[PDB]
Amino acid sequence: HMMGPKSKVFVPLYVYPAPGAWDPLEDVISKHPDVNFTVVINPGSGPGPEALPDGNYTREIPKLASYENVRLLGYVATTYAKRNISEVRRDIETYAAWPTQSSNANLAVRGIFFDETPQQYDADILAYLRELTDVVKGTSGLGPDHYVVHNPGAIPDSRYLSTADSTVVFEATYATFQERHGAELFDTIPDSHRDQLCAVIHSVPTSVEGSDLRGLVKQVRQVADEIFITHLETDYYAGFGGQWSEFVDLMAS
Ligand SMILES: CC(=O)N[C@@H]1[C@@H](O)[C@@H](O)[C@@H](CO)O[C@H]1O
Ligand SMILES: [Cl-]
Repeated sequence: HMMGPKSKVFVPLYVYPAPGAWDPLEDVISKHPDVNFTVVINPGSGPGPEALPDGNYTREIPKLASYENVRLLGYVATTYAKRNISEVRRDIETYAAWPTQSSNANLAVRGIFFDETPQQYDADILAYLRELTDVVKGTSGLGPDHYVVHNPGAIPDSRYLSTADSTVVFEATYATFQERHGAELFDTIPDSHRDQLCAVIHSVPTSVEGSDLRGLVKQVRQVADEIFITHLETDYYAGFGGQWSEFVDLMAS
């Protein structure tokens, strides 16, 4: 009659920061100081072409950063490790330089979310990702956490998991989750622990509500330490689902 292991709320926050747009996230952060939030921001598939993001980002990001239970990460694309590593490094360094380039201590992130990491094992690809982790851990401006997340959007070879602090090993519809027998899918992953794993479930039917939603949250908390669940089928990373506060309430329980 408990919810099992506690998980963090993972938020791919690709809502454009117009005035008020991030209010639903700030509200639940405020309501649940005991809950830990991992929040990815993404000005333009990366930090953007300049040293600093636009006026809306520069206003809103520090408001989120001001909460102790928020861990902000900068989105960086890797294009299945095919992207030139110097260009990836440029993006990491740009995020890292944000607080000093802005003279705003709170215009900063605490790590990097690497999108599109590949599933298939390859030694050269492992070396690429490990170097990227070294860059994140070693660069001023990404502290204190220097957090690293990989998003293969599917289960990668287990040898990749130790290179990141968290790996998104599920990112698909609720229907796909169900086709794969839910939490059972996570049991197939060798050399792994829930603490290394993130699950993203979108397109949840609005009928999965109340105790039905509690059940899903509990099932996923058992196997993944970071979780995003939303009932949106469209723009599920660019808006809040109709049961966003209920989802966070369950994560807090
Ligand atoms: C959970 C997550 O982050 N998914 C990414 C998202 O960041 C965005 O890049 C999207 C379209 O660009 O592609 C997905 O791979
Ligand atoms: Cl929708």
